Amino acid sequence: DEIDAMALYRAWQQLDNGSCAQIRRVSEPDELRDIPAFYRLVQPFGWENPRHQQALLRMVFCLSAGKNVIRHQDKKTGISLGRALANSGRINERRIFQLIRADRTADMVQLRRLLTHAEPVLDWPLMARMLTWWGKRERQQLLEDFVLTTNKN
Amino acid sequence: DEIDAMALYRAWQQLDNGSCAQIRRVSEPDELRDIPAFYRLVQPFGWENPRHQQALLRMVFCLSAGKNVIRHQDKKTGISLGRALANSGRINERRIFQLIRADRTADMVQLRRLLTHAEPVLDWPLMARMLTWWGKRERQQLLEDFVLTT
Amino acid sequence: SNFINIHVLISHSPSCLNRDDMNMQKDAIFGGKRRVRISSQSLKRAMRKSGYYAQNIGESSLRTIHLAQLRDVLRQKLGERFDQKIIDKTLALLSGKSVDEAEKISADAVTPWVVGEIAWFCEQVAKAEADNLDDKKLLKVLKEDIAAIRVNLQQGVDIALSGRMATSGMMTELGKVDGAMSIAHAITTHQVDSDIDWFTAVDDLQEQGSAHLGTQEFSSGVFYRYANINLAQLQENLGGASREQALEIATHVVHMLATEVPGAKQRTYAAFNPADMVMVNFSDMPLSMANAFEKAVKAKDGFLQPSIQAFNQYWDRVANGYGLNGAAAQFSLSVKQMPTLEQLKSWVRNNG
Amino acid sequence: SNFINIHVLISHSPSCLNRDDMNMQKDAIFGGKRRVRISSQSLKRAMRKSGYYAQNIGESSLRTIHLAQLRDVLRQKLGERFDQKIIDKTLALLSGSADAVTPWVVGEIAWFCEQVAKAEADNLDDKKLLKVLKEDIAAIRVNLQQGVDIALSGRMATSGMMTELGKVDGAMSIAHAITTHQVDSDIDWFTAVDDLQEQGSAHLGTQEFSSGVFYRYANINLAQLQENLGGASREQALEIATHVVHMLATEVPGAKQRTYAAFNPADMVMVNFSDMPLSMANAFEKAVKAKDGFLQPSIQAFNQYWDRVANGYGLNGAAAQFSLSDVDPITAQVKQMPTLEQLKSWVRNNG
Amino acid sequence: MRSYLILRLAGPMQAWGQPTFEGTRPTGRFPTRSGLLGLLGACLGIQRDDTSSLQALSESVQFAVRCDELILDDRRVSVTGLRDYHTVLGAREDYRGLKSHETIQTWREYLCDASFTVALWLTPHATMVISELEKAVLKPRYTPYLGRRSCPLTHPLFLGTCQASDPQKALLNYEPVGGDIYSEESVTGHHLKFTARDEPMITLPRQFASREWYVIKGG
DNA sequence: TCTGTGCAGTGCTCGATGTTTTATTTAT
DNA sequence: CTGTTGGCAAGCCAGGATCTGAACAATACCGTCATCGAGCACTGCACAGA
Repeated sequence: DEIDAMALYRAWQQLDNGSCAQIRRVSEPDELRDIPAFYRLVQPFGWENPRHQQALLRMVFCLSAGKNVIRHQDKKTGISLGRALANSGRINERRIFQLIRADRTADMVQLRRLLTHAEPVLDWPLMARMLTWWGKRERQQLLEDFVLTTNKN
Repeated sequence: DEIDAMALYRAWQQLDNGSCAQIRRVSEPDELRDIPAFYRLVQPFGWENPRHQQALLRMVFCLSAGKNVIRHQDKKTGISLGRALANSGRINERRIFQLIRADRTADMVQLRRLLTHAEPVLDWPLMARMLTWWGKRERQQLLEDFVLTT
Repeated sequence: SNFINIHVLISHSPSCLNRDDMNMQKDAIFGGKRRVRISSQSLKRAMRKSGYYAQNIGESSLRTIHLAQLRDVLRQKLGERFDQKIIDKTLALLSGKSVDEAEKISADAVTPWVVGEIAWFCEQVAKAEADNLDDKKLLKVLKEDIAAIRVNLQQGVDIALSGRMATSGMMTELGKVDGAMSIAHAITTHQVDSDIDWFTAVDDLQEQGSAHLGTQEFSSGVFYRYANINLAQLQENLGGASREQALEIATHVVHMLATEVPGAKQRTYAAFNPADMVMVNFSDMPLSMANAFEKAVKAKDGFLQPSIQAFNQYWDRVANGYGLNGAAAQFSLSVKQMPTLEQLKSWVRNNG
Repeated sequence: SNFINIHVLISHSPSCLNRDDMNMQKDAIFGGKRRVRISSQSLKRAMRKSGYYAQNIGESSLRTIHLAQLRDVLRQKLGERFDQKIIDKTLALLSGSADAVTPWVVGEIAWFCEQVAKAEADNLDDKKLLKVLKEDIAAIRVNLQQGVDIALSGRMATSGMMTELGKVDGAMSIAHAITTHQVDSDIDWFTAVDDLQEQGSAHLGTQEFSSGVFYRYANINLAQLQENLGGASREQALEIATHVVHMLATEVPGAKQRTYAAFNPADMVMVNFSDMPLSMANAFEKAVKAKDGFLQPSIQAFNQYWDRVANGYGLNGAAAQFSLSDVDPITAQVKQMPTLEQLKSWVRNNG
Repeated sequence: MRSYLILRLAGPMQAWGQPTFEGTRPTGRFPTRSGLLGLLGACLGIQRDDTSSLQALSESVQFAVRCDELILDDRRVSVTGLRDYHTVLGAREDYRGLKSHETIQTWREYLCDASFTVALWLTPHATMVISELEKAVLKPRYTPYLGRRSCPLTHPLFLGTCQASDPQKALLNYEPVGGDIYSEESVTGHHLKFTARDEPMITLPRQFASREWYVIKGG
């Protein structure tokens, strides 16, 4: 019972310029529930199941930062979000804290801005799993990967 | 392959006051995972290898009692932790029992309280080796060393 | 049905209801997970020393190893019924020890005693030497009607329930009792990592710091209590009591198992919680429900609700798989359903 | 097939079901790791002394043996060593159309024949013979009324059996029960509060105890069972076997149960017929690791082991399984039984 | 080349006797001659009083036993000893009558994590054929066990059949190879012997004669 | 037609008794 | 039927000291060698004579 992350990534990349532009326009994830093009995209990914939809809101909202912002890559673990943000070298550690300390919906807004800023090369399905379990464990591993990668350079 | 215990001991010793204070206010070993200063401290000692992680958490959490609580002293095996706690003459035998009987995380919490009280002089690489495994055998040897000293 | 199974789920607020040699909470590994434990001997002593037992069952037995102190108690209690000489010899025959005037006379081991039972014995001893009947033959005679001895355990029911052994004296032959109640150690349905209280003792003549710093283990827990009563064995242990007498005693055990909590650390932790679920079931073979919690219960709006649910699901699995159809009733605050404990107790009193 | 294999996985709550001369739990090393053990003899006695056994085995119909009906076959069996004069004299003094006869019956009577044959030669009879053989005669008379118990469990520790044919093994063989997982036992530190002592207790002690998911194994030799029942039928033997299946699933040793009360029934029962009886203990040779308990991974490890080796080990043959759990099942070659009674009926009907 | 019958003796517990008249029941390190005969005699339907075919089995068959080390996860597991405190209630006090003791005590030793591979061949004047011994181990009449009835098998008795020059060369075909071999027939490069009193005197029940294994170490 | 004291006949529990034992003690 | 792009995301400096960590009392017993003969029991034994 898991969302096909790569399929959703492909579904977004192939999506018509008009529909995806309607989605990007959104300012916070809960507003996506008022856009018709949104359901049109996430329908073949089990939006019907209430468990999937909260994760789907997060996944699309991150995908809706741009269309070219998140360059997916393939494992040679696979690049995590924490590694990717640190790899860009544009993000400082205090902005990472402002993500993992942010409250509900505020966190996704910050993450969105971070993706736009960093334009990261990462493993998208890996990131999709993080957004599904966006918990205390994910925040903590996010900071870990960022600090270690930054410190290595 | 094995954690350089003295290098880590030195790294903790010449740590800046900020990074040191951020680590010291931790209340249990797992909370070190929230501290950026912690990751930078243990990265050159093999943290990214999962094999070393539980050991490094114990080592640093024991050190986190303070820069001046554990005094390393060179061999003349070297002074074990059990002998060192007894050498202080400050620790009741009952508290040693309670330490070696304690379960996970709680054992490290009680140990650090004992280190704070005792301020031991010991063979740190020897204690680190003990912290690496920390099996039932190591815990019984701790108690027996303490008793054989008193 | 000869067995009455009793199942209790009881939740306690933070406490330390039972601890070991180093004052740490008793525990046990079940399903690969640590459970906080309350020993069966702690449960049994809390029940036998309780007010409810005293009011509804009677006097708990006298458990001691100090015969010299016991000697003096019997002299003060059985003095107006027997002469001091007979009282001394009775204890001597039963214990196998020389009862003189020594300050310290010790039995083989700790042994439960019943005054009423000792009173019955010294009658026999008196009549024995009166009829010029020696001790070797006195024992031979008394071995012929043990039921007449067991009727005295109606004055010491906790022995009829929990048993007695002796390795010296006539008690070896006449006082062997196989308890009618079986009882498990209470264990938590879930995993517990115990809490630690860091405390101080402030000294009124010490302005700087405290005079003592210490740590004390404690935790919460939803506990499973199990016990059964062998009715036929309980009747035999009471000298041939009726089933109604055994059933009424079982009913008091049910009540105590649901309400009695050990007193340890209760003055400073006050976990005076009654059970949230009690389940009684008649059977031909004893049946424990412990394996309802072999897979440790995960919390979900507390531990109590998912524990009761796990209990119910496993009960059905066993009943459906083993085709069990003994009478059963269930009282809960969260199979015949009972709104109150009292109705549940009437049910048991009426043979289910 | 001649053998019935019985496999039980049974989970016990904290207890001390079987201990040694230091009051320590019995154990065993298996796969290099410590398993708590309940001995064969402890498990078998729990069955043999149980109420269920006394009612279904002790009070069986095939229980009684009539020396009268056995006269013919005994007359020809012992007819080459003894002549009908002694054989019939013996047969009558022991009691005061049978096809076959139980081996120990022949052998023990043959011994009595040797005694009376030597009694006539030494020229003594009346009470003198019945005085000398008083206890011996009383012994065999008791045994002649416990034929199913003897056929199933073997002779008692005191039976009065005299010959080599009188060394009667049980038709069922019970293995030592061991945990599927490694166990570090707990310790109970206890007090005994003296009602007449002010300071402290009058005794202190410790008791070792633990939980454990145990694997019980037993097999039944059908032909041996039939042969020791005077030539009973397969159906009658399968009926006895049904009781063994029931007892191995429900009977628990009484030790320490008054104070630990581990009255748990089996969560998994499986029966399979074979020509070569095999324990499936190596399903747990690599000790089972806990994953939401030990019970679920144990049943899982049992099922995966069967799927892997049953074919190559020649465990083709009738196989059925009862389970309180909904763990992913074995190969479809094993017929799933929803209740124990349905499993037992499956055994009666030869599989 | 002669024909060999290859057997596997594996189980969590085994017991192979040493001389005793005491309540202590000791085990050796590998299967006995008497124990292997009894195991075969169990697969065949031989009763304890049938001295005729009891002697026919003994004179027809000779053995070779290899000790196999348990390997687990690529790690070696050694054989360990086990002491069972084994009591008996109401045990016979005499050989006739019904008088009995309250409790008697026995001490029984087992092997743990032990496994064995047995090579079997016919003597030059044997009675039976390996073909019928193969049938016996595939479909035993009496219940087969490892020393004691409480010790079941976890692997089939039958392992295989083969033809070879010596018992060592025969056991080579069957993994695991490397364990020490004790044989009734000597092999060329080896001269060591293992003394034992495990030759059952068939004319004298439950009594044993002295004999000797030929020792063949593994590489 | 059942039953009573003598047995013969022995099933025992009774008690004193044959023998014989000890090896250690950290690390600082 | 049709929805875009570039360019850009900071630095300094700072994390404490005092002083304190318990005591008492209690850890069991039995049986799992044997010998001999005696004194004293179940226990059937027919009966003789009631």
